[PDB]
Amino acid sequence: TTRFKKNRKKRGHVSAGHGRVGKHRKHPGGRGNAGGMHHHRILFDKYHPGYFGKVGMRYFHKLRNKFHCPTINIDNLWSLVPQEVKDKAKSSNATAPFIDVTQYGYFKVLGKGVLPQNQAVVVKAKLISKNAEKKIKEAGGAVVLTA
Amino acid sequence: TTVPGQLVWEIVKKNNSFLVKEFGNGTAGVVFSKEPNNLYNLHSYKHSGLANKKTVTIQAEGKDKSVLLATSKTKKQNKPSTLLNKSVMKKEFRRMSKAVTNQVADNYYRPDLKKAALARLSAVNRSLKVAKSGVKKKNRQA
Amino acid sequence: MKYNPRVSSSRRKSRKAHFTAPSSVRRVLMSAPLSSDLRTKYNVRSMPVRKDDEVQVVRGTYKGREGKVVQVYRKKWVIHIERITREKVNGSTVNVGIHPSKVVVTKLRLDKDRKSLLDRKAKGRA
Amino acid sequence: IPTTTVQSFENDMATDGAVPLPAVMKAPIRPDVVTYVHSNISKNA
Amino acid sequence: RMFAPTKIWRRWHRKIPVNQKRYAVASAIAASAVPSLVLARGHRIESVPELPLVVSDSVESIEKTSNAIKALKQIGAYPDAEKAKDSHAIRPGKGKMRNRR
Amino acid sequence: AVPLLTKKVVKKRVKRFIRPQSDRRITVKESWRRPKGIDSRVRRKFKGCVLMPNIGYGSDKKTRHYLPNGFKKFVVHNASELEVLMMHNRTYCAEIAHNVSTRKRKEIVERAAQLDVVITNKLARL
Amino acid sequence: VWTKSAYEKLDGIYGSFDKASEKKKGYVLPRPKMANADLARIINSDEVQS
Amino acid sequence: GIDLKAGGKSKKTKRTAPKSDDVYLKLLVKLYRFLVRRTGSKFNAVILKRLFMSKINKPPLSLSRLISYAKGKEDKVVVIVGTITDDVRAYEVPALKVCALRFTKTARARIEKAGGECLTFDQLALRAPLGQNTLLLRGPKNAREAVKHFGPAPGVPHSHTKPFVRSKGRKFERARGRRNSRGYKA
RNA sequence: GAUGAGUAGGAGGGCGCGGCGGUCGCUGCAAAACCUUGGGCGCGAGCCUGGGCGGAGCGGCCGUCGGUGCAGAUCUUGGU
RNA sequence: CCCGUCUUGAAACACGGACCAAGGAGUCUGACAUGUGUGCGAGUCAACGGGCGAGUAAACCCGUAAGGCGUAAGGAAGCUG
RNA sequence: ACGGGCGAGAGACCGAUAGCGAACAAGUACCGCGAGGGAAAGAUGAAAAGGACUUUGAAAAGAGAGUCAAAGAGUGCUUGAAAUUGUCGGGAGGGAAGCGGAUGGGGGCCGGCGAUGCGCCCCGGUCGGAUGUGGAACGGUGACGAGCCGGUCCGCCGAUCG
Ligand SMILES: [K+]
Ligand SMILES: [K+]
Ligand SMILES: [K+]
Ligand SMILES: [K+]
Ligand SMILES: [K+]
Ligand SMILES: [K+]
Ligand SMILES: [K+]
Ligand SMILES: [K+]
Ligand SMILES: [K+]
Ligand SMILES: [K+]
Ligand SMILES: [K+]
Ligand SMILES: [K+]
Ligand SMILES: [K+]
Ligand SMILES: [K+]
Ligand SMILES: [Mg+2]
Ligand SMILES: [Mg+2]
Ligand SMILES: [Mg+2]
Ligand SMILES: [Mg+2]
Repeated sequence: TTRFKKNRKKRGHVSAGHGRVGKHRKHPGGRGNAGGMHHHRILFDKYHPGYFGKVGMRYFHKLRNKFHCPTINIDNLWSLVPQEVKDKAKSSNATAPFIDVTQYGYFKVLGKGVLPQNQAVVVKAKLISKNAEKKIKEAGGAVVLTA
Repeated sequence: TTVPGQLVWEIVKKNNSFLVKEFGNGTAGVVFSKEPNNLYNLHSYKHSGLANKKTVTIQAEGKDKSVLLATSKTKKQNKPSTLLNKSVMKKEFRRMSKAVTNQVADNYYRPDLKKAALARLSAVNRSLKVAKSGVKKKNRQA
Repeated sequence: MKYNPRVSSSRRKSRKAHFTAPSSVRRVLMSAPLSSDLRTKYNVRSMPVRKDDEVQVVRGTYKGREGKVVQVYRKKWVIHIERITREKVNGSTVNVGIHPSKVVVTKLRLDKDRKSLLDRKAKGRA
Repeated sequence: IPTTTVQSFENDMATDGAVPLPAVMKAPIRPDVVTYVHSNISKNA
Repeated sequence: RMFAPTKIWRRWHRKIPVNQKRYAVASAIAASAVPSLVLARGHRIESVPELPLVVSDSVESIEKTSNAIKALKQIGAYPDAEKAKDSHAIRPGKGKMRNRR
Repeated sequence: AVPLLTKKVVKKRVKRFIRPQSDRRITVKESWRRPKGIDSRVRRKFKGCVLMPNIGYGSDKKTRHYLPNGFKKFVVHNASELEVLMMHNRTYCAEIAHNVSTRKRKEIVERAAQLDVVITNKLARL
Repeated sequence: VWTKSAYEKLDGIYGSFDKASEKKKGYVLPRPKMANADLARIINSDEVQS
Repeated sequence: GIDLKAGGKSKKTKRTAPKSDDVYLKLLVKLYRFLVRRTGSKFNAVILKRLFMSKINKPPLSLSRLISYAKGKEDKVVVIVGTITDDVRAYEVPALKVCALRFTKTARARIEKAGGECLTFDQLALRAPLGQNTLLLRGPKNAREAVKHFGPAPGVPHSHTKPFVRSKGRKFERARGRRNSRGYKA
């Protein structure tokens, strides 16, 4: 929106807001990230610690698919159960819902948060954390491993 | 106003086809409203003919000192063809003033604009009288 | 509203086409309406103006004048009529150009092709 | 629910309207949203 | 050469969320039912029987423009169309030579 | 019509604020421009130099924009726009727009005389 | 100007506040910040004026 | 002359009206202007002031947090000038009387199913003209990503400010100034 | 009630130009443009208007957009 | 005291400017960031594409376990969470 | 995929110093040994009806006259700003002029520039006159029911006022 640009307000003020003394020249400090170590060192150090140097090993031709591993916390397991299944689980205490987190796109089950009170849950997943398994066992459920 | 009049005012106070503005948006700005059911032709929530369920219309009828007094029906907001309860008065100014008072204030229709309705009726009556016999005085003496 | 994709609504293109029209197209463009009697008889509305056609002017300063066409100046988009003329400063007489759309044909010069065209025009109107 | 009358033409024989007022007719009216969306989408042609 | 010559890859188009589009459509539909707003937009609706104006489905079978005009007159919407026709005029400014006459 | 205004109109300054050096260079117009030069004596407000406008010159709000006759101006383009002043004839006067034809000007003048509305230029095009 | 059929279809197209629309997947009409926009009815109510 | 700073005038800026063009918000502002003027209620003044604020200054409140804060006060009407969102981590929803500028569809459905009600501020004025028996709540204002980047610069000691990085990984700002083995740490 | 300086610089509210979506108008009983010791409004950017000339178009308002505002640049072209 | 400019300091024996008209210089695009307006909200984004449709470059509709960002972080990594 | 070739449709683009260099006999006139460089230049009128004829002049032309709605449109012909120049009229001027503020002399302009109405009585002329009685359509409130209340218009008996 040109009519809202501040240069329009500066029409007739000579310097266009860039100062009489300093002025607006082409590249007074170099182009791009020039001088990261010499005259822009303070900026890089104070705002971008770690920028220079290298750490760690290289990995040629690294494919991310083999590292794919979505995670879900136990505090989100109940949200996967449909409403009718939740009602059935609440009504009947002799059976527990069987949630296959892999069908919802999750590989590993982590142990953040808590489960519904006095509710047994059977969870099947590729992987699980020790705390998540402990919480599921305490709730009265069980864990099944799949692939 | 099938919706509350306050909302209609909030919408139309910014812009509408009856709004007349001149001399920019500075100190010189002049604003008026054209809708026939605005007694003072003023762009305000009080006089707005678009943002009030109960409105007063006073204009000159075609012929014979006939003044049209019309009021919007409160239960027929969704029926424009039958929205106005039209009354054509052909009697003296005193009877017209009495009728306007009865239909505006005595029934608690819009008491806040009784004075505006009376002034509008007087202006319309004077205009009709002048239109018949022409101008006979300048009306400049204070 | 135009719907044919091979016809343009551009003002520039229409003006260029009209002003660069060849003689054959200009003849059609220089059409005039038939009189009431001729229209009733032939069931036709308008015809291209021909040389020996009888014409009555219906617009302009010669609104009442009528006569026989004597020249179809296609290059100038005007026709010339028998006695519709004027006097120069010299005093000599010159014909005044009249646009065919502003005249009415009162009598057509009929030949085989003219009759064929009239029949073709009447057939579509039915 | 409010009912909306259906206007009948001379040709038609029945004057049966009585169409319930649709819920969208009572939707919020937001001039700011309408203006913003209209101005933005009118650029697309 | 002009300063900063115009280029075709200017951002001509806009990508408004669908939900906002639907909000705007619903708002416009709701406003169409308010006679005061319809009058405020310049439409002559003093003769329409009521708003929203709902007509019989037989109108959908009309084939001739004259019958359409007769239907418009019957439903009280003809004065608005007459107002629209009477406003026909040539566009002021350079737009009249840009195929918007 | 008797104007409603009662307070006398007081002007803090009746002279125009002419641009500096517009008397010197033809190419420099009179319309006010605030100098921005570093050394400008006008900008520095040296005594005996061109004066610069400021909000202190503002007119009293009660008499602001009031014409010498005691009314305020409203431009009317036709007789229909004239009726807007029917209830404001003691505060507002009508000025007919410069582009209105004489024929419509007569109708506007007659309607205003009927409505007791002051016209500032009722003798134009007569 | 609405034909009867289009007016009838409006409910199925835009749904309502309670239920969802059939033609717009998962769409629900928006709700205003004010339930009742009649400001006079609220300001001049018995509760406020007391 | 007079020895005053800026001629004795204020140099602080605060909101005096909403920047939004929402007509319903304007009507609510008029309502609460009248309430503040004619009642002098502190609750009404707070509501009016918050009605002016920007989006980031009206953060949403989660349903689980609302339930936690309403524990033991279910009889009171909980008021928030903002949005109320649903929380899938909250299992049991009690019957709550909740007034807010807006409710998400899921949150409204859960509140109505639990037996509560969702109210607008006009309804709140009709119910609590002076804010009597209300629980005024605010969402987490500083719980947003932009705030993490505020504060002391990442490169100074004792600073835990998040830096601005285009990508996350070993090669992105982890070598010098972040390790004792590459120059200095921090 | 108090108060009023401002280069560099920041911001707000306004003035002006040309399009687009709408709306309200003007115009051969004379539009635009231009001319004028005619008059007036605004602190100001500017605006309204009398008279003349011109001889075919133009404007107000709400949004929205832009190749949108000149005294300078040994600035460009033309003219003197 | 002659304007504009650089300057601690210009009426300067400092530079540009004989005069007038028209043209004449912070723009467009990509990546981010704060702020504000709007929609939705643990979600959000149909415009890669498809179905259509003002007989139509618009508008409308469509996300299957699609994808982007967000919803979990710490390690060079194995890995844990 | 597609700034070339042939053929089409469009535009929130430019509008003759703009837009391609080129809206025109433009890659032309012209320049360079050459490779190359490269302009300026659109608008009478609806219609030529393009100014017969007289007179002065060597002639260009002038003065009359004629055409046209118009020559205040006369072929580099819609309109015709500024710089700059001539003429007439007013004014000022001992080595600048111009300019800010205050009056004055002279000029120019302005009649919304600056009113003649109002109240109370008498005479004359027109138009209407209840809380009564019927009709037509209608409204406020209520619950777009009942009940209550109410105005406009029309016809009548009284009233004899405005
Ligand atoms: K700056
Ligand atoms: K500076
Ligand atoms: K390595
Ligand atoms: K000058
Ligand atoms: K100042
Ligand atoms: K317009
Ligand atoms: K003037
Ligand atoms: K505009
Ligand atoms: K300098
Ligand atoms: K110099
Ligand atoms: K997703
Ligand atoms: K490590
Ligand atoms: K050129
Ligand atoms: K001419
Ligand atoms: Mg610097
Ligand atoms: Mg442009
Ligand atoms: Mg996916
Ligand atoms: Mg000159």
